[PDB]
Amino acid sequence: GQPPLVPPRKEKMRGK
Amino acid sequence: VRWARALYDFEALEEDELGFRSGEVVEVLDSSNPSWWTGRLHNKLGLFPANYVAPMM
Repeated sequence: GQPPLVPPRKEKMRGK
Repeated sequence: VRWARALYDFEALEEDELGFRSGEVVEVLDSSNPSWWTGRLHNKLGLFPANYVAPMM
């Protein structure tokens, strides 16, 4: 049922 | 990838994030970052989880 996790916010920067 | 459909609601929690509701269609501007894609909705720009959308193609 539950949606997946959001990835770490630090990965918004380049190079994931 | 030019267009993707939201699979889940995403709540923007940072200034650079693009929130959306499930089923909304996002214009995809960058899909090279594997974690966070850059896109547009409501003429608004932001980053959102790649895993929260399904590319339309």
